[PDB]
Amino acid sequence: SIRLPAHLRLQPIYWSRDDVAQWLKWAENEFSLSPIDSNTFEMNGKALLELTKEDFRYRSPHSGDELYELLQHILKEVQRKIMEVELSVHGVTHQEAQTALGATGGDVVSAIRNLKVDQLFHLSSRSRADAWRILEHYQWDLSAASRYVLARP
Ligand SMILES: [K+]
Ligand SMILES: [K+]
Ligand SMILES: [K+]
Repeated sequence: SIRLPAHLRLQPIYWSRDDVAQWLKWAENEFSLSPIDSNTFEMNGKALLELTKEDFRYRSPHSGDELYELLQHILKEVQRKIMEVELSVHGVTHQEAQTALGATGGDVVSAIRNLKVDQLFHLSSRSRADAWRILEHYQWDLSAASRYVLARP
């Protein structure tokens, strides 16, 4: 897992102007890239994600290729995590999965557990800690947890 800064934990599409610049500085220092000028790539995430490798190489001819590849690795990891959330919580939309990941700082395990607890919380009509405790006892089997709750409506 790419050790992105918590400041840049958000998905690239959600990056702001200041965020993209933070990613450039984090990238040039973490991977010893050639110094990249903030004046270049002065844009938000949506624009950065619309730059081809040629475009990248236009802004920075000595680091554009590496920066483009790093953006691809980040994007592939995001899509993998979203898929992981979807495999464990059937019915979650692509948007609900990325929202749940945003709410746990990109931690897939935590996002899955939050989504499962949110489903059970409505049945339990009790505390979040109560829903969380029940689910964890049943090893996050929502159907087993639900049956336990349903016997004690
Ligand atoms: K791009
Ligand atoms: K219990
Ligand atoms: K009860």
